[PDB]
Amino acid sequence: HRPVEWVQAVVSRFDEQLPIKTKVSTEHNKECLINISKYKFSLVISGLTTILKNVNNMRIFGEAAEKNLYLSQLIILDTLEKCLAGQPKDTMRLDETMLVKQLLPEICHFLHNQHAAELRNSASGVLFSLSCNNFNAVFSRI
Amino acid sequence: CKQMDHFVGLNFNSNFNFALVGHLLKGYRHPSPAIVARTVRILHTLLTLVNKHRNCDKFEVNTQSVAYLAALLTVLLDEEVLTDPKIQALLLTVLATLVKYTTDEFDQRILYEYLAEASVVFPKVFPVVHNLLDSKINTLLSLCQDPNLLNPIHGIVQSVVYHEESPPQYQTSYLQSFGFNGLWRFAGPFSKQTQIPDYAELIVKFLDALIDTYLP
Repeated sequence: HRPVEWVQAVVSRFDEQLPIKTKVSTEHNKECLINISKYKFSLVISGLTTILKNVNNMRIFGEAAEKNLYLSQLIILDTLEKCLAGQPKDTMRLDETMLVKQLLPEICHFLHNQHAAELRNSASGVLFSLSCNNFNAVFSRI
Repeated sequence: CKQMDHFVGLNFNSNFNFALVGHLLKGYRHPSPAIVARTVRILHTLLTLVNKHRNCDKFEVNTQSVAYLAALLTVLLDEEVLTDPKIQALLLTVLATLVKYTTDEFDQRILYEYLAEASVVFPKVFPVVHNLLDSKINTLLSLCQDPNLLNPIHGIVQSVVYHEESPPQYQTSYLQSFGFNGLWRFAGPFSKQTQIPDYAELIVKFLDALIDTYLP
């Protein structure tokens, strides 16, 4: 259990492989995150969403913003794509737990300059993959 | 001779053949490579004799000859030849001890392949040694950059996280149960304290036993 906590070290390795914070190791790390997310799902998505919230709140002044944020948002979002399409298919209810922590970053994404447009497609695909299960939470909010 | 097996933690009565291998495991940690060559010569000569007990079983896997092959795989794992819970745990401890102290990358990879094979093959006894390589795997996942090295590590992690959901029927303390605790203690590096330990006092009585039975 507590030796199996290596998944958090995998999350931290994914942080060190972020462009804002060897590429074969990044590919193997991403593939392992997707492979773990089939069986153990909540820890992987919780870690990745803490990552995306952190990437949202850092480093605005540099050009490192407009290039590394631009790449890293696609990296986090397509890992979320392959995680949600890795067939969890169980509710594990989490209606106000983590999905509420999902949707405010999501409307932070597609609430509203040149770099935004293809991020909107990836966020829309993320919502498309996400709303295959638990329609009731977003229905109650809407 | 009961009392020394309590302190060194290797019981000859529990398993002779694995305990002699566990005694010879510190020969790989010798500073002299000639001693290592003598150690593997001992392992080969013991292998020839334990296969000479059987009929023409030299370099084929059977239970009375598994452990030497473990000690020889640095320089398979059939479930039906042995069918025993203790022997899988003992061989897995032997492999993990051969992992933790060696720093050779080729030996690390050739042991991680057999280890990830054993993770899929034997999930029921795999949480026994799990804390022993917990010290290695945490650094390996964070720092190492060789995909050939990490792929058996990755397979080990996927095998552990898939089969974690069962309660541990064989945990880490199971080694303490049948009197073979501290195999990692004996196979470690030399202490360089150059101090004789306490239990050697008991060994003194061991020697003064033997004389009283053997000259007259």
